[PDB]
Amino acid sequence: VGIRFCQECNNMLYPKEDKENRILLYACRNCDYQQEADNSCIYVNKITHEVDELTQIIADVSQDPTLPRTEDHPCQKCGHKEAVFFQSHSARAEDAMRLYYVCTAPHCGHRWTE
Amino acid sequence: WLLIEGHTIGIGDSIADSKTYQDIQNTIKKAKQDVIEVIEKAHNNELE
Ligand SMILES: [Zn+2]
Ligand SMILES: [Zn+2]
Repeated sequence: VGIRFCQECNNMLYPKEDKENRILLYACRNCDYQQEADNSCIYVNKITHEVDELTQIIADVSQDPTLPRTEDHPCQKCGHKEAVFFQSHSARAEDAMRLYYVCTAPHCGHRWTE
Repeated sequence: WLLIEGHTIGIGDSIADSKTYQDIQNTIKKAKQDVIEVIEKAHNNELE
């Protein structure tokens, strides 16, 4: 699923056949470097494309004056009472109005959903 | 005949009484509370 580059000319490696040892290999198209493939999968696409948006939330958003903040839900690590909340906040986000919570405590930034 | 009768429009036509005003305010408060409840249901993933 990942992209690996050549160690000689720093170009993209391409997967290709090793017809005698019968093993997938990655080889550079601009030189003769070859590297054994460990993942043994090349192409994958998730059509439903379900992704956790908690990875796409920056912890800096706790400093935003415009976001709402609640007192009922405390943080899990530091137990801070105050925490901001917001929706999915992105296009092509299917249909969900689910809230995402970010702790607004100094040197914190734990993110949880409910 | 309209010279004898007369026709007009004024403040007293556009005003209402306090009982109706309080009924209207109660209806608006109930509607806002219902919208808040629906918003809570949507945010808690309880909306079918
Ligand atoms: Zn190369
Ligand atoms: Zn916290």
